[PDB]
Amino acid sequence: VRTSVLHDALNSINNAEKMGKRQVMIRPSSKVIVKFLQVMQRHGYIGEFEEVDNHRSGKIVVQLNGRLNKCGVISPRYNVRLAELEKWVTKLLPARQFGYVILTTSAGIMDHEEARRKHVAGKIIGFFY
Amino acid sequence: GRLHSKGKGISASAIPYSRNPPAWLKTTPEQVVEQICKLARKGATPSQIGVILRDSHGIAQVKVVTGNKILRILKSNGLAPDIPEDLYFLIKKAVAVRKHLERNRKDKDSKFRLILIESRIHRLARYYKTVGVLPPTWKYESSTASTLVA
Amino acid sequence: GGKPRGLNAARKLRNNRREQRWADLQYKKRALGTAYKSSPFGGSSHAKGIVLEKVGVEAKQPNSAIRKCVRVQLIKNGKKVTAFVPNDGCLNFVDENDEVLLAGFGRKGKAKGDIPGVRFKVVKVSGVGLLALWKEKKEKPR
RNA sequence: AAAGUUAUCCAAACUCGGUCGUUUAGAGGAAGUAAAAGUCGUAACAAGGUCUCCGUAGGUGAACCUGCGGAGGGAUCAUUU
RNA sequence: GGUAAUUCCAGCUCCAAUAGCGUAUAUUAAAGUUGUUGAGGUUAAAAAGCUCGUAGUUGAACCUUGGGCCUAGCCCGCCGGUACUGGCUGGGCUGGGCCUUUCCUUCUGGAGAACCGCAUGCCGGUGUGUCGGGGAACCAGGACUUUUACUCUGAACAAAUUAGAUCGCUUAAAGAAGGCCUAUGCUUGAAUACAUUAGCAUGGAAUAAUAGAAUAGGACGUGUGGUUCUAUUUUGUUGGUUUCUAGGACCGCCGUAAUGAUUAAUAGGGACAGUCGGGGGCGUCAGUAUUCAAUUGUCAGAGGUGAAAUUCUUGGAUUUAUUGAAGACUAACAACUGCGAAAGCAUUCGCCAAGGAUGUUUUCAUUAAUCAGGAACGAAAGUUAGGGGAUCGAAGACGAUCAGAUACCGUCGUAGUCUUAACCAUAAACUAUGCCGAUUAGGGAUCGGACGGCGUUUAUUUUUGACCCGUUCGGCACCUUACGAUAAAUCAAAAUGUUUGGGCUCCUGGGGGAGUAUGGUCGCAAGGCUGAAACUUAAAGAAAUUG
RNA sequence: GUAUUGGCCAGCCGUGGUGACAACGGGUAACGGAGGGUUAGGGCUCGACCCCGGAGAAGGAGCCUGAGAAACGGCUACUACA
RNA sequence: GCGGGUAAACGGCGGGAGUAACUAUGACUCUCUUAAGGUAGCCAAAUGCCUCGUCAUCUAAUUAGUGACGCGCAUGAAUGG
RNA sequence: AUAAGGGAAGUCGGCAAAAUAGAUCCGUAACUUCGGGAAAAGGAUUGGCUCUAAGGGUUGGGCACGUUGCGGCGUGCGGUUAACAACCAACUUAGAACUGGUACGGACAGGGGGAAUCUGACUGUCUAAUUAAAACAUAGCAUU
Ligand SMILES: [Mg+2]
Ligand SMILES: [Mg+2]
Ligand SMILES: [Mg+2]
Ligand SMILES: [Mg+2]
Ligand SMILES: [Mg+2]
Ligand SMILES: [Mg+2]
Ligand SMILES: [Mg+2]
Ligand SMILES: [Mg+2]
Ligand SMILES: [Mg+2]
Ligand SMILES: [Mg+2]
Ligand SMILES: [Mg+2]
Ligand SMILES: [Mg+2]
Ligand SMILES: [Mg+2]
Ligand SMILES: [Mg+2]
Ligand SMILES: [Mg+2]
Ligand SMILES: [Mg+2]
Ligand SMILES: [Mg+2]
Ligand SMILES: [Mg+2]
Ligand SMILES: [Mg+2]
Ligand SMILES: [Mg+2]
Ligand SMILES: [Mg+2]
Ligand SMILES: [Mg+2]
Ligand SMILES: [Mg+2]
Ligand SMILES: [Mg+2]
Ligand SMILES: [Mg+2]
Ligand SMILES: [Mg+2]
Ligand SMILES: [Mg+2]
Ligand SMILES: [Mg+2]
Ligand SMILES: [Mg+2]
Ligand SMILES: [Mg+2]
Ligand SMILES: [Mg+2]
Ligand SMILES: [Mg+2]
Ligand SMILES: [Mg+2]
Ligand SMILES: [Mg+2]
Ligand SMILES: [Mg+2]
Ligand SMILES: [Mg+2]
Ligand SMILES: [Mg+2]
Ligand SMILES: [Mg+2]
Ligand SMILES: [Mg+2]
Ligand SMILES: [Mg+2]
Ligand SMILES: [Mg+2]
Ligand SMILES: [Mg+2]
Ligand SMILES: [Mg+2]
Ligand SMILES: [Mg+2]
Ligand SMILES: [Mg+2]
Ligand SMILES: [Mg+2]
Ligand SMILES: [Mg+2]
Ligand SMILES: [Mg+2]
Ligand SMILES: [Mg+2]
Ligand SMILES: [Mg+2]
Ligand SMILES: [Mg+2]
Ligand SMILES: [Mg+2]
Ligand SMILES: [Mg+2]
Ligand SMILES: [Mg+2]
Repeated sequence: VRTSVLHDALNSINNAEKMGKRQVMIRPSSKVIVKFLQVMQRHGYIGEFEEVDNHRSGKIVVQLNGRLNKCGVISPRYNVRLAELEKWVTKLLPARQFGYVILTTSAGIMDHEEARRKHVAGKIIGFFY
Repeated sequence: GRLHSKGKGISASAIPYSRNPPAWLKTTPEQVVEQICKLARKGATPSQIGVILRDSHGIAQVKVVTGNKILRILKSNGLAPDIPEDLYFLIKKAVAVRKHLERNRKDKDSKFRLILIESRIHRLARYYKTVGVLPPTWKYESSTASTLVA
Repeated sequence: GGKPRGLNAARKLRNNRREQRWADLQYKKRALGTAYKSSPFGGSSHAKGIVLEKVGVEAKQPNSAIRKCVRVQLIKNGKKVTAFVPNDGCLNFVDENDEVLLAGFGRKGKAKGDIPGVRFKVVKVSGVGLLALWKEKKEKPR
């Protein structure tokens, strides 16, 4: 059964982008998904998105323009201290200059770079570069 | 797909986007409920009052018309069945099939089927017990279960 | 692939792990400690023994020679095994009842080279050393 | 106030029986591995000259043979009013 | 290494380390060959025969967001002047107040400023303050607040050790020493961070769980009746009693209020309608064929094989026609077609219960996915008791071939092959490919249900039934192609995996010994399940190329 | 009864306690910890032994003095050595 | 009399020569012979003359007892093993 | 009937005799047709006197009036005595103290046991007056 709508959304986006598409379909919509999209937008990796609101759950249509390399999800939400947060950036990011690892904390979700300035840690939910 | 199969059918009904009655309905919510209660005392289970009213005259969805759910109406008027209809019908089907099997001793497939029906009975009864509609000490005993249905 | 991935499922992974570990040969060898039980050496590196007779064993088919092994009596438990003598001509020096010292070939419980069913080699005789006697650095006491 | 003395308790030690664990002798019977210029046949690899293999049951010096139901890892991806 | 040894025994020369080098055993890296990060399961070792189901693991969406403001602190960039200062609606960055239907619980006591004003000092206010209209902020104490998980910052916690700052024991391994003009003197260090599990406090309130109002047994009132319990000090002292009063528990009447129930998941369960199939059980009907038996006509051969014989025959074989009996089985139709969890299911009709798919403005509302042990089913053969016993045919007896033939070929033939009542639980039980969920390319067929349409055919004829064209749902399958994957054969999955994490269960780590020895357990037995060690070996194995 | 609590012991009355979330038992060539060896990270292995805690003086028990001992460079008894 | 069937009907179910890189044996082969030449099992057994057979165990010493070996004068399958 | 020390050395052969024996409480193997073997094997207690504890039966329960001569009734209507009071009656079980020339199922009554082989499945029957067995019969199986 459906165990990660976020995983389904990122997998569909990655497939469409690898295939050269410009628009993608996401069937389930949630607060984590919608708050995820503006985080995607602020770095220029995606374009406009529209969520049609049927009475069941709503849908998502994001517009791609290339420019996106990969977007994945970590399924077991590990607990990470602040001191070893650079281990993950050493693990699953091509370089420190670009790329972001997204964390979830009590002050909303954010990337690992602004999370370091906030001097906060939490749980891991995904990454993109 | 489904609890005991590998089929993947999608046959169902689609609820319209609008939540307001059509302009030609011209039926007040107050009058319909008493018709519902007369049919409920007439013997229909909550399942087929909706289909008979829909076929006969007017209302397609009772919830949009009256603002309350059908079982909620029956409960508030003191006509809710003692046992839920889905479990009642499942028990009736299980008793009738067992009745056929004791007459037909070497009906070899129905022995396999009875395990599936009884396992679904146990799962639904466990849900009803853990939600509070039925008392926690209620038990499904196969010997006297035929009296519950009728 | 196919492992449990939940956040509280460490019990299945650690419990399942130990049984699978037994499939290793090295692990089984260490865990059962057959060396402490079955091996001629009591889990040690060297051992002392007494020579009873000298026997020659012919090599396998592609080669052709006599490897000139020797029979030794262990002080520790009295069983009989066969051992090898390296270099050349050592048989003349090694007499009967000579109080030899033994070691292994390093083949870890399997036959070495073309020599069949022999696992040990002589390091010292009367506690003087074979290679030193061969190079005439010492004289064998009587 | 000393030796001695009556009755409990804490109890070493010995004898007999029961049980668990390790090592070891044994007429005879029945296997495995290696080394052979041994004897008898030729089962398998080609349609290996009876297509091969699987489960089950019986039989014969030996590889093996035969009955029933399967598989192609086959020697056929294919035959029309 | 078997007579010219680059590999043995020696002499020359050369190589590696150097006061050190070789050997044995243990352990780590090498080992992504133990693999949470990070390993295989179509054919190289390996998905339980299949389904149900308990522990255990994982579980659809939804509740305060934003706006308008203003300002503080803190960096960094830049510009120049000059050690070095200002500036830039500079960029922010961390906030701290506001109003937007939201902003922030509460009592007492201490303390105590600000703002305005005063007397005196002075030149409209102040230090006076031993100001009063005061009452920011703080402190010490009372009353309430869903609870866990989670994270930030603190406290507490061993000397030694590790990392690590300082000092030229002549450097170094060490050590905590020392340094300064010249001194009858002065001065310093002997630091710091981490450990990390559990326990104690503080801020944040996303993510993951939990509780609350539905038979209202729900929230509020200084509204008003009660009926119960307690008791500060005030009436000289003590005792006793009462009133008012203060507080606590419980129950009525009235009023106040927007009075209390989230969607209905191309999640799931149930109901309804027309259908669909060689799905199951019981009974019944039909079909030729085989064997045997009876009647009828003729006469010398009949069976089978590469070729003969065993066998039957004027005691009429074989063959021809008619009739009767018995048991088993349903040809052709029959297909890259149907149903079932799999094993499996094909003659007609009657009865009984069950199932998939389609259609639906019916119904409940997370009821769900995979499962250690556990349980139901499970071809063929086999076992225990009855019935039946046509045909084939394990065992067995003959005839040939062959040097031999306990076989392949031919004539007989017991158990068995069928059925009733009970066991056995293994198969190349194969798609050699676990189950659930999401995405990914073109095409044309085809089975079931529904929808639209131009026509043909046809009937007590229209609508229905038969045929044709297009769309959609759910299946058994097929052709081309590779952006992809693999060692390859080949694959729309064997893809979305070195750019490695959707959830769940099982199994393998070089070949033999060996599915063996032993113990346990199930079965009447045959046997099933669980399952080693000693010893031995440098190769076995997979896909493809040339012969 | 003990320096004191306590099924530590003596009487009466109930029938309980732990476990597949691995109890109970068998092996350990097992004193525990601070820590040693080996490294991208995660780990694997060793730890009798200079620092802290526990136990023992051939194998069992019993006890005096003393605040403190069930002591062995204190005593009594048995077993095996002598 | 001639021709078939029938053994859980009465009963039966053999000899001689050669042969494996020591020695021993004989898997193997030729030969006479008829209704068939003792299969599965078992044994100095209440069934074996030669016999107090040979090996092991029990005893200081055992023609006795038990466990094995089998060309068995003359074991053996409803005369049932 | 009894015998010191030895305990089958006697004899074809443990023939005859001896040893164990009741009840209460512990403990109980190989094998197996799962019913047995089993009283397996092997251990402890047993008197007198003085006490304690447990196991039962029967009869009684408030007002408010009306007949009959303080009583039987007729009724109507409440509470379950946080189970009390009196009387009657036999034995069975458990526990404690003291006591003795350490004895106590004090007479009577009262199983020796274990490891194996041959043979018949078992219970049963027969040669009255020398043979009770491996003989006969039996259920089961097969044939006419
Ligand atoms: Mg399931
Ligand atoms: Mg679906
Ligand atoms: Mg032997
Ligand atoms: Mg063949
Ligand atoms: Mg092939
Ligand atoms: Mg591997
Ligand atoms: Mg293979
Ligand atoms: Mg394989
Ligand atoms: Mg398989
Ligand atoms: Mg969710
Ligand atoms: Mg004729
Ligand atoms: Mg037909
Ligand atoms: Mg069909
Ligand atoms: Mg299982
Ligand atoms: Mg069958
Ligand atoms: Mg039969
Ligand atoms: Mg034949
Ligand atoms: Mg035949
Ligand atoms: Mg059968
Ligand atoms: Mg299998
Ligand atoms: Mg399968
Ligand atoms: Mg139509
Ligand atoms: Mg090949
Ligand atoms: Mg319990
Ligand atoms: Mg120890
Ligand atoms: Mg230590
Ligand atoms: Mg110490
Ligand atoms: Mg001491
Ligand atoms: Mg002591
Ligand atoms: Mg001393
Ligand atoms: Mg001392
Ligand atoms: Mg024989
Ligand atoms: Mg004999
Ligand atoms: Mg005899
Ligand atoms: Mg004998
Ligand atoms: Mg004898
Ligand atoms: Mg004797
Ligand atoms: Mg005879
Ligand atoms: Mg005979
Ligand atoms: Mg006889
Ligand atoms: Mg005497
Ligand atoms: Mg005497
Ligand atoms: Mg005696
Ligand atoms: Mg005698
Ligand atoms: Mg005598
Ligand atoms: Mg006698
Ligand atoms: Mg006894
Ligand atoms: Mg006995
Ligand atoms: Mg007494
Ligand atoms: Mg007695
Ligand atoms: Mg015998
Ligand atoms: Mg008898
Ligand atoms: Mg007589
Ligand atoms: Mg007599």
